[PDB]
Amino acid sequence: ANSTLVPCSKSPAFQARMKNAPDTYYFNKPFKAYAKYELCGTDGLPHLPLDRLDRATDVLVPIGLFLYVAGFIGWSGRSYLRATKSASDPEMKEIFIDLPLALQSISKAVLWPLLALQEFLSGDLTARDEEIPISPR
Amino acid sequence: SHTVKIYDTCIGCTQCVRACPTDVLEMVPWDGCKAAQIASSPRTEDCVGCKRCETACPTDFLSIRVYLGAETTRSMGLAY
Amino acid sequence: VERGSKVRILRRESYWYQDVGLVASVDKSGIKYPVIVRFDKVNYAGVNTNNFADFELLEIEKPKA
Amino acid sequence: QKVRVVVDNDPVPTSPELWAKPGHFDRTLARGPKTTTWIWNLHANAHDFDTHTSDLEDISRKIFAAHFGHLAVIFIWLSGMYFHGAKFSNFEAWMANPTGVKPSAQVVWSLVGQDILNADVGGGFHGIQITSGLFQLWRAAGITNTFQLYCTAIGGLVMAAIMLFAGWFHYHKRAPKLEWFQNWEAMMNHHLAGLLGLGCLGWAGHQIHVALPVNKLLDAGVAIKDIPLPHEFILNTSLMAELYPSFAKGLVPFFTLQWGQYADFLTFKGGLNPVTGGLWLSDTAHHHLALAVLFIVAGHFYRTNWGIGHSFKEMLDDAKSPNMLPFLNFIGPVGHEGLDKIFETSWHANLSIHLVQFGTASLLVAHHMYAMPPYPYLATDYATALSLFTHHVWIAGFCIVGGAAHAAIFMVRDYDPAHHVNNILDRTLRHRDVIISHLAWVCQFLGFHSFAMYCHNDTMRAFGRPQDMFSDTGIQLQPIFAQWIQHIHTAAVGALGTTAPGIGAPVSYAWGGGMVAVGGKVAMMPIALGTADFLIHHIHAFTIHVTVLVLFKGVLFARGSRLVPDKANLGFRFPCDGPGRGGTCQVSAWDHVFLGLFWMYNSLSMVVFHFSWKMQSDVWGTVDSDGIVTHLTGGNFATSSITNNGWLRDFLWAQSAQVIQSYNSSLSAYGLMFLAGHFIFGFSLMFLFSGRGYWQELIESIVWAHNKLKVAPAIQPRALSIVHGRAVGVAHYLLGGIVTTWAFFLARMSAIG
Amino acid sequence: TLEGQTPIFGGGTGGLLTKAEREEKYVITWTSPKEQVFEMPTGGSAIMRQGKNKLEIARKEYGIALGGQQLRAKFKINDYKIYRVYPNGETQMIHPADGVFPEKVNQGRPKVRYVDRNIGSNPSPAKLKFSGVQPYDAP
Amino acid sequence: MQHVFKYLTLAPVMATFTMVALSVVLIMLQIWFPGLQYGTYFKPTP
Ligand code: F6C
Ligand code: CLA
Ligand code: CLA
Ligand code: CLA
Ligand code: CLA
Ligand code: CLA
Ligand SMILES: CC1=C(/C=C/C(C)=C/C=C/C(C)=C/C=C/C=C(C)/C=C/C=C(C)/C=C/C2=C(C)CCCC2(C)C)C(C)(C)CCC1
Ligand SMILES: CC1=C(/C=C/C(C)=C/C=C/C(C)=C\C=C\C=C(C)\C=C\C=C(C)\C=C\C2=C(C)CCCC2(C)C)C(C)(C)CCC1
Ligand SMILES: CC1=C(C/C=C(\C)CCC[C@H](C)CCC[C@H](C)CCCC(C)C)C(=O)c2ccccc2C1=O
Repeated sequence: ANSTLVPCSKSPAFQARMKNAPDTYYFNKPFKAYAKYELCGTDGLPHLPLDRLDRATDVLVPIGLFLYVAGFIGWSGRSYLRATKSASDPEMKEIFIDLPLALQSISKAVLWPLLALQEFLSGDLTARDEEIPISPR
Repeated sequence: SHTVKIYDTCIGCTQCVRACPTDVLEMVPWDGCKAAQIASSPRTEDCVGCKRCETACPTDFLSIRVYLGAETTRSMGLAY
Repeated sequence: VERGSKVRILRRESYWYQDVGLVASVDKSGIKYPVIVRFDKVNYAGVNTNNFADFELLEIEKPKA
Repeated sequence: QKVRVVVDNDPVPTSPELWAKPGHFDRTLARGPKTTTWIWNLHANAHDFDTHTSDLEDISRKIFAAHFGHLAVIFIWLSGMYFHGAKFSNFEAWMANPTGVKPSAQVVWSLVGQDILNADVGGGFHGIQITSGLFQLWRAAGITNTFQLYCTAIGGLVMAAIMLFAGWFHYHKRAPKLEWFQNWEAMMNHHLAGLLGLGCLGWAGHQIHVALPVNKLLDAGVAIKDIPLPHEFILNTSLMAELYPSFAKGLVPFFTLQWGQYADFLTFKGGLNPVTGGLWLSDTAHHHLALAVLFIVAGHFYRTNWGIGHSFKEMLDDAKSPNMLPFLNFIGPVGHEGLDKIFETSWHANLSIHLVQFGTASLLVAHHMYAMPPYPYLATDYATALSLFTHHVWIAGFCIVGGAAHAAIFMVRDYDPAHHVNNILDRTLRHRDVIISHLAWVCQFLGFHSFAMYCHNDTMRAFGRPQDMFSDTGIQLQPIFAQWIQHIHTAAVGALGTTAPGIGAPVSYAWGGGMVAVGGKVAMMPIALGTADFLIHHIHAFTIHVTVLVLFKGVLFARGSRLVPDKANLGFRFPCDGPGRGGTCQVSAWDHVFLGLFWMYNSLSMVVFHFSWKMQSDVWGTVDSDGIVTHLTGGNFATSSITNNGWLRDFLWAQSAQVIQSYNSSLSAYGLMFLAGHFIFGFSLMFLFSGRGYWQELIESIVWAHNKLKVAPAIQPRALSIVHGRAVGVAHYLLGGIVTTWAFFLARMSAIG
Repeated sequence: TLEGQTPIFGGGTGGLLTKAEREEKYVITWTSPKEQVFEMPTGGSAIMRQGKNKLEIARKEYGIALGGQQLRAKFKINDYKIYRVYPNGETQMIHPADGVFPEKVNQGRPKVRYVDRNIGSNPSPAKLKFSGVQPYDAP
Repeated sequence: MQHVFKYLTLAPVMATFTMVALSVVLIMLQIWFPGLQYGTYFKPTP
């Protein structure tokens, strides 16, 4: 077990940092949260270790949240781009946002992981190598 | 001097000859294209290498190619 | 190929290599590159049309009707 | 009859249809985007009106409407400044205690700890210390409360709305003909007598009736609440009589040419007010009245409609051999004949001249404002003085570069060889080789005999041979001519004998005659010049001459050169003419402007560094009860500035302690901006050092990656064009460097100022 | 010798240099319907006379630019010729080569430096190592 | 007015609106819940 990291509430340097702080909105409750939940090094500052079986939700929750949001944005963009390909003037739809199409793309991308899995299973996710422009070797 | 080559993809659009600032190219009779003419570079000694002909060429890829070679007084564009 | 057909370019140095174009006209004379193909996307020179021979094209869709 | 008003009625309908048609002004851009280069082209050609259409009249109408729009923008900015000074400032507390309160007019919200930037500026106020000098300006104008600032802000908003409506009206409703814009004589008369003259007269009236009495009461020490409102100074003539006895005699002395009785409020003192350190407001009132009279007189010089006056065309046509001076007849038998067509047809030449003169005006503003501080408590507000000088120097440099650029644009586009046959422009173009060769030689001479001498000083100091250095204690280089000018200007007022007896105090204390202190700090004192000043002034001469070399080579060779004879056909802005002729990279005049931007940045950075170091070392400081002055850097400039190791250590390294140690304090934003400017400079380095082919091939690979996932865009991604890459590089370079210097200066002078 | 009167020009610094007298020089001759102002290739404005005009220039590009972009495009003059003059007095008429402008196809002109293939079929340089032939010159 | 609506759908206008909305959301999150850190999100205030 890692011994150089101890809970912040038991770190003398972190306690000194807490006492020496300004008394504003930005410091009181954040320090209470850091003392209760964070692990502090010898410098008295919170450190984020990835070596604990416990507090694994503290790692997976932000990672999963960001992955969901990024996949949502990417799937919305991809679905909108694929929907604009069938149009006669797709560039005009890329400089002029087609609101119903964008709303439909966002609504569908709300469930982006399942749609991506289905597209990968059916081969719709990727185009074959021989239908993609390439440079001479 | 530079080397100017013309490949069989030329469509005889005469744009490269018009673009040349030193009269290196000219149009000669041909039968490989609808225009019945092809570009030629009989005066490559006067070529400066500006590659204006390549810019003017509409084919893909280029039907006229300029390969920079040994530098002379006139290929460096020197008035002195 | 003929007018209205969809083709895939097989010319290696072409900007539209392995891309899709539409045949606009075929020249019946004995010129080297009789087929004229137009493309939706322009190349680096801003040109969206080119001349190809038959062996440099792969038909992927017959002309409508 | 010749000068008359002619307009077209409803030439352009007011419809938002073209708002949904981006690039409508350009034939190429009207078809829509095919690659990402279309967006950059749309933004780059937005205001290039002469490429939208070939009709000069429509171009001029566009110029007029756009100028109204820019005036509206300026009015909005001024209204914002006044409103922030009225609502989120400590202006009243500062007016109560000018010498003990830091001006502040920006307050930040408290969300992410940025409220630490609310510095304790005195007067019970927490905010960002401003360095714009707005408080001193408002105090000099007689403003004493925030209500007047609020009223001025409302008036500024109203003026902005009026300017916007004027632009709309004069473009879409009543558009003047081309003949209207070509009235040189009427325009000059109206802008000399009506704009400068009447504005000077109005400001002199405001000063005499409002600013002088209020500021006299303020300097007398009476409180703000006991000072009556400005209108009371007009209604109650008894207050005028008490403050200035001559006002008891009304307007009689003015109309009888007995103006000498007005000397109590129209003074000619010179020097500075001992109480505040700024110029006497009565001195400035007389100055502005004299300017008003002179400008109104100048506004009757040109012939408009009554035969009286001078003609531009006749005067230009007469200026040629043999009508010139005997040694000035080399301009040839044509001379200035033919130049009138340039002003008939070319907006770009006028823009070039006016940008050059705006640069001149801003340089004069910076110099004459630090040397003769015109506002109360401005000289002793060191941060404000440094900020004003640096800001106006930079504005002047940018204006000069723009003047050169638009001169090159005129040469490429509007120049007509038929109009200039053996005239002065033609002869200049025909000996451009002489001009450029001599300029290059003098640039080399200046570079050697300034910077190589600095390197010589470095090497001699490293050897431990100070006696061999160019210094006051070694091989001296005394600027004897500048010292002589200082002595003459000091002796002129009585402080080549007494050539200006009417001025009591020295015109500027920087030339000599004494020292002025206000709040225990030096306002102005004589600025001695030695070997270091000689060296730095010749450094300035070298940098300016090289910038001139770059810009003037660009302008003179814009049409073409021995390398590319047909550059005019290629245009003002093109990347190259191919790798041939050995390589013709950056031959266009635009690239010469691009390089001149860098050289102007170098020159002006040295100018502002010289100003900052010399002011901190030999002028600014604190004065004790005994009159002994201790300066901010303790006289480093004489011995440390003669080597660039001295510049590196005692100026860059030593004076950056404030910005570098500003974390966890109210100046931490300055340290953040210091790092940000360094980052932006480093970032610009890649746009400057690389080429677009590499980026295009990398984008090819990335586009393959996007195509594999069916997410490629129809608007095909393209690397920036060569010219676009150069522009991005120079813009980010200048931004990073200027922001770095700005943060450095402002942090240091907010901490120790 | 070449006949024609030089255009009215007061002098300039973009004229001939040592290369003109040491290595080679060029002369552009033409005929105009009237006296009119044109632009010199190296800066400045000159006046071409009504008769036949002759102008000395340092590079062939100067003459090509003057003949094409100014004489034909602007003044509608099509009879201009460009000669190359050597220091020993030998003169060759080099433009147009055969009396017909190069942009117009003319019978009898041979194909020079023509490659009987598309540009993508050039052999790789590894084929021609130590053989001294470039891929574009390969048969 | 339809031209104004079409103008409002331009890529720069929509991008500015989206960035402004996201910035407002993030700013309000900072104001309401300052000092959020990894290992602290969605945890009760002590
Ligand atoms: C990558 C990198 C990085 C990272 C990673 O991760 C980060 C993170 C962090 C964290 C941890 C925190 C919190 C969290 C939250 O919020 O949480 C809630 C939410 C949720 C839960 C969720 C949310 C979600 C969302 C809403 C979604 C959406 C998003 C979008 C898309 C974005 C985009 C948009 C735009 C921007 C507009 C923070 C914060 C801070 N910041 Mg920091 N970041 C960074 C960056 C940056 C930069 C550049 C700068 C400069 C500007 C800064 C600044 C700052 C300040 C001032 C401050 C404060 O105050 C805070 C605090 O307190 O601390 C502690 N920093 N951060
Ligand atoms: C005395 C008459 C007069 C005055 C004061 C002006 C003033 C101005 N002209 Mg102008 N002009 C005049 C006559 C006059 N013109 C005539 C007769 C012609 C035709 C030959 C022109 C043709 C002309 C052109 C073609 C252009 C100008 C432009 C400008 C502006 C230059 C920018 C500047 O310095 O900002 C000064 C900043 C200010 C805030 C000044 C105040 C602005 C308002 C409009 C002044 C109103 C004064 C009025 C008497 C009301 C006063 C009320 C009370 C105080 C007494 C400036 C506002 C340029 C411009 O920007 O156009 C918009 C421009 O491109 N003028
Ligand atoms: C009275 C002032 C004035 C006026 C009216 C003009 C007018 C004009 N200039 Mg000009 N210019 C000026 C001053 C002026 N200039 C100055 C002072 C300089 C020196 C820097 C230049 C340098 C210059 C060049 C080099 C060129 C022009 C060009 C042009 C023409 C096209 C305008 C254009 O491209 O839109 C401007 C469009 C843009 C996209 C520019 C905006 C981008 C800027 C650089 C951002 C600046 C950063 C910002 C201030 C700070 C950071 C922001 C933050 C978000 C980080 C037009 C006739 C161009 C032309 O073709 O002329 C015929 C051209 O090539 N000018
Ligand atoms: C539709 C949105 C979208 C999607 C799904 C992707 C997807 C991808 N991009 Mg990509 N990209 C995009 C937009 C997008 N890009 C834009 C707009 C740019 C220009 C800034 C780039 C520039 C770019 C580069 C330079 C690289 C990728 C790479 C990649 C691949 C892995 C890394 C990654 O996710 O990008 C990370 C994301 C970025 C680098 C920037 C994208 C962020 C933009 C601003 C979001 C735009 C959202 C859009 C406006 C939504 C509108 C939809 C609405 C109308 C409904 C992946 C295939 C990499 C690759 O080839 O991997 C193999 C790579 O090197 N992209
Ligand atoms: C020679 C011109 C001149 C000078 C020296 C001054 C000097 C002064 N003015 Mg003033 N002013 C002027 C003209 C001038 N003014 C004009 C024309 C107007 C409008 C009609 C005003 C309106 C005005 C207001 C509203 C205020 C001042 C104030 C002040 C004082 C503050 C310092 C300052 O403005 O910078 C000094 C400026 C300079 C040293 C140079 C700028 C002057 C012009 C731009 C020079 C132009 C010459 C040009 C480069 C060459 C043209 C080309 C050539 C062919 C002719 C100071 C005493 C303020 C005050 O009350 O003081 C306490 C104030 O609030 N002025
Ligand atoms: C510190 C870096 C540096 C230096 C030393 C130079 C030096 C020079 N630049 Mg330059 N330049 C630079 C950065 C630099 N540049 C950058 C970053 C840019 C991008 C904007 C440019 C852009 C630029 C342009 C656009 C132009 C110049 C020009 C010049 C020359 C000006 C004439 C001169 O001063 O001659 C004197 C030479 C020096 C002062 C160089 C230092 C000499 C040392 C101190 C003494 C050497 C002693 C001895 C000879 C050594 C011999 C020993 C042996 C073993 C070698 C000169 C060669 C101009 C030019 O060509 O002028 C005609 C010009 O047009 N430069
Ligand atoms: C530099 C600059 C600036 C500004 C400045 C200023 C502040 C200026 C001013 C100006 C001015 C300040 C002007 C003025 C003008 C005026 C005028 C124009 C007037 C006129 C008047 C009149 C016309 C009158 C009339 C009358 C009446 C009403 C009644 C009775 C009769 C008589 C006639 C007397 C800024 C910073 C913003 C920005 C940058 C640049
Ligand atoms: C445990 C963990 C970790 C680690 C991890 C790892 C190591 C991972 C790996 C991973 C991997 C190894 C991966 C791979 C992948 C592959 C691929 C191949 C992919 C692909 C993708 C795609 C295809 C996508 C698509 C999409 C989507 C879905 C959405 C949006 C749009 C798009 C289109 C983009 C860490 C420490 C960090 C943190 C904590 C936890
Ligand atoms: C880096 C570089 C490029 C690549 C740069 C390109 C293609 C421009 C990319 C611009 C982007 C797309 C603008 C947007 C960037 C913003 C940071 C995105 C903000 C996103 C928000 C969600 C925050 C060139 O094309 C180039 C060309 C010629 C000389 C030098 C260079 C050069 O140095």
